[PDB]
Amino acid sequence: MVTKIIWVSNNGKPNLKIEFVSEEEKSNFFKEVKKKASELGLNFPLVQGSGNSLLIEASNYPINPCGCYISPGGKLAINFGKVELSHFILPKVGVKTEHAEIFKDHNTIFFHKHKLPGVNSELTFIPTGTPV
Ligand SMILES: Nc1ncnc2c1ncn2[C@@H]1O[C@@H]2COP(=O)(O)O[C@H]2[C@H]1O
Repeated sequence: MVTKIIWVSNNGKPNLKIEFVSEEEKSNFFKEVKKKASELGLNFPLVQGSGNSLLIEASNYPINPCGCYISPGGKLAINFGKVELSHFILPKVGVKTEHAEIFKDHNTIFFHKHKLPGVNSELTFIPTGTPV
């Protein structure tokens, strides 16, 4: 699974750092998402972070709408270019209504301030049904 995501800042630009339980899940996620993106004719800025992490870089609007931006309310927002890439990525990340504003035919999600308030804020996913 995706174990954790982070709002980071890099060269004064918002990123989403995505962490994976392992290097193999990271690599596969990288190849699958990139492929789905290019099939949809999108250049989605997902790049290598580390052994077990990737980054979604900032959007370059209006030229390249794909990537992270700060919305006028100060939320981290991620434009996925097309509704189909959103549909593809979100479940694999585990991102849901409790995490973000996600809209029917929209291509952009908005993280709740009470969930990711600012730079270096973290959301950790822990597997459901696990001993507690
Ligand atoms: N900096 C940006 N990066 C990516 N998309 C943006 C940016 N600014 C505006 N948009 C898009 O324009 C849309 C206008 O409506 P929304 O605020 O719902 O969502 C917005 C994003 O999809």
